[PDB]
Amino acid sequence: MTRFDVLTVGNAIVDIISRCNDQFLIDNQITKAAMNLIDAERAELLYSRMGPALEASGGSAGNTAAGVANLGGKAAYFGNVAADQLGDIFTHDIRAQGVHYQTKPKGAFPPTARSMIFVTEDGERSMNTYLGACVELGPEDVEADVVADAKVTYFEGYLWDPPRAKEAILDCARIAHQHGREMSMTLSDSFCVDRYRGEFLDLMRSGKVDIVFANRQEALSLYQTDDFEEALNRIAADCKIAAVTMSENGAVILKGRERYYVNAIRIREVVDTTGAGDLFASGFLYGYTQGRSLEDCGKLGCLAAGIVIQQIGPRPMTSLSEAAKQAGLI
Amino acid sequence: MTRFDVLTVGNAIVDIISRCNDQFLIDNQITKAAMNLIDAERAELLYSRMGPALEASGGSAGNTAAGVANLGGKAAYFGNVAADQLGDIFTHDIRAQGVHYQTKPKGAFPPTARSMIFVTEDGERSMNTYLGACVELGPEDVEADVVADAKVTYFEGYLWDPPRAKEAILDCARIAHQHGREMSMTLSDSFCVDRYRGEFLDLMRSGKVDIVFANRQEALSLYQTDDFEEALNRIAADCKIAAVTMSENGAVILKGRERYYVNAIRIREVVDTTGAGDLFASGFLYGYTQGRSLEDCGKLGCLAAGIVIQQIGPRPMTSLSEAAKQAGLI
Ligand SMILES: Nc1ncnc2c1ncn2[C@@H]1O[C@H](COP(=O)(O)OP(=O)(O)O)[C@@H](O)[C@H]1O
Ligand SMILES: Nc1ncnc2c1ncn2[C@@H]1O[C@H](COP(=O)(O)OP(=O)(O)O)[C@@H](O)[C@H]1O
Ligand SMILES: Nc1ncnc2c1ncn2[C@@H]1O[C@H](CO)[C@@H](O)[C@H]1O
Ligand SMILES: Nc1ncnc2c1ncn2[C@@H]1O[C@H](CO)[C@@H](O)[C@H]1O
Ligand SMILES: [K+]
Ligand SMILES: [K+]
Repeated sequence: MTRFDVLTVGNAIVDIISRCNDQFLIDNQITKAAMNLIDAERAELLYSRMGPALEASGGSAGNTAAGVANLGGKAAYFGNVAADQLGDIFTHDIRAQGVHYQTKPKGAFPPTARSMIFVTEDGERSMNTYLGACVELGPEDVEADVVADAKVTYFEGYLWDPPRAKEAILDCARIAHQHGREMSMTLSDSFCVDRYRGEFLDLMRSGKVDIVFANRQEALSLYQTDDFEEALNRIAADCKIAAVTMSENGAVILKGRERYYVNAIRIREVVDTTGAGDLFASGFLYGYTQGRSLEDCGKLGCLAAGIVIQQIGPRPMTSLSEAAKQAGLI
Repeated sequence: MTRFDVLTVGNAIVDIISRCNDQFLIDNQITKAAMNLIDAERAELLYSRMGPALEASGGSAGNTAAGVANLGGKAAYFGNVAADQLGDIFTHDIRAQGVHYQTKPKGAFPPTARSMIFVTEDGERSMNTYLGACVELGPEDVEADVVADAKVTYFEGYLWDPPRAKEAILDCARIAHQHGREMSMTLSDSFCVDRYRGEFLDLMRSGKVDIVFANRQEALSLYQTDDFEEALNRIAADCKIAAVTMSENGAVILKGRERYYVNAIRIREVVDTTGAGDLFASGFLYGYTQGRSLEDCGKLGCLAAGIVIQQIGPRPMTSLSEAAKQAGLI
């Protein structure tokens, strides 16, 4: 038996969420639909201009772990918070979902990471992230026994921003592969790919990463192309399995020369797209670690992702296992 | 001119919100639909049993102030938080709504109040409140110029729980009445009325309170009766104006022998009833301080309350002024 189906590793963040008008993004020089890194001074400034907000536990990988647990899989998470009230919220929410989470805070300062997420009327989300205690995640936070005992270890491209997180990921890759497990990553954000293009390709080509998740813009950015077909051909050459999401157009799963296209589910409306890709990865990785076909992994991903975009907050509040059962994915 | 339409005073609280099944309330001996006071130990215990949650600024009077500001009125608030992350969230949200909020935290311990609110499938809410820093609210927190310059000062019956808050309220009553203003209270919760029945009646009969808000159960509890008609007759005798809410059956406004019945909005589904009474008071007090008829005040209260019960969280995230305009309440 294995203790875990999916271990995820990422920046532990609490989301601060508010709807805004289109002009707010322009006035504040926020890049729409992207992850904008900010310092402490900028965080205070944007917060002072932000309307009344809702808080919810976030973090890309955190959301993915939570989603796997929600669907019925056994998940674990590595990510560093501070010993503060935001850190206590993060710790509560992930553990309450039944994700193994044991990363120890190193003190109260830097404080727990937070992201101010502005949701426009079209449902797009523009994130503004102060990394705080995330800068302290390092090799010391690798629970080797967990990596040793997880079918898949999945991490964020976003980990390349903080200084030492990459060292932890290399340790995970080694331990995972020594125990015959598989490694996975998400490209995270198109600008993040702009920052770490060469390093990400190296992870894939050296075999440190087996399964890669990308959205359309991330895939395009990885190869600096406007040709989506080229991006699909190249990503298939660079990793063993690629899952490329296409928003309302669903997803395509690639393995060697195999291609499996999956449709998006029907939705009421796009309330808030925050978490879409994260939950696609939840459903995909849940199906994968249950031995399901790649097409069925894509279907489970589309189901979970389509549910999360119909609610405020990045982690489904409803039962994904019940939704999977009703959709006959079971 | 007056600087303020409505000043409100209450327990400054951050809500921690989760849905639960019916059995959860029974297993944890939580009184359904009520405000359950808890100590720090019980707070830790219930949190450990609570599922993944969302946080939103709460506090009955805080919500009411926010509601007034959202409708287009000029609002102020007194309530005490701690110098901690929860306190910073509370301070941000109320000020971001355009409510004057200047009460100074006194330190980091006790920490900012929080309420674990469990929402059942019927939309009912069951609150479990650790008062924290709310116990420090006292006469030192009365900004006398604000009370002098507010058309109505409104406070919670809930303030009778912490030790010194009532002294601040009596100071407010004096100042308000010396400046020709009006005083208002909500009975807050049926058990709260059970605890402070004699004192609440004294506030009304001595003329410290001019305008009283009650729901059906609070009114019944006030006179320890099962006869709703008796309760209406008695509450009308005991205060100048009474606004009595009846959930799906709307409300009734009483003044002397005058009675004004107002219909509730037809609701597709009750998502979360948290905030209903608070936002009824927003709309009523907004209308009242705009010189509207008592019926129209009731209509505005019903419109705001109906909006807040159709969303998760106790402060409407949509424009109440726009809704009022569409409804021809303007
Ligand atoms: N408008 C939409 N309608 C239906 N499903 C959607 C929509 N947008 C996203 N999804 C679902 O979320 C998945 C990931 O969305 P995408 O926007 O590509 O991800 P990311 O969050 O990584 O940008 C899609 O494969 C799809 O299943
Ligand atoms: N099921 C419902 N349908 C429509 N309106 C409702 C419903 N429940 C509450 N309301 C609105 O909220 C107001 C106050 O609700 P009530 O349940 O009496 O308040 P409280 O929050 O004080 O218990 C009502 O007067 C009505 O306008
Ligand atoms: N730099 C970051 N690293 C990891 N996750 C992030 C970052 N910035 C924002 N997020 C998270 O991305 C999620 C949506 O994919 C949000 O829940 C938010 O917390
Ligand atoms: N003891 C209390 N005093 C004042 N407000 C409270 C109390 N307990 C819970 N609340 C608030 O009541 C609101 C709903 O009326 C919630 O937003 C919650 O914060
Ligand atoms: K969402
Ligand atoms: K609500």
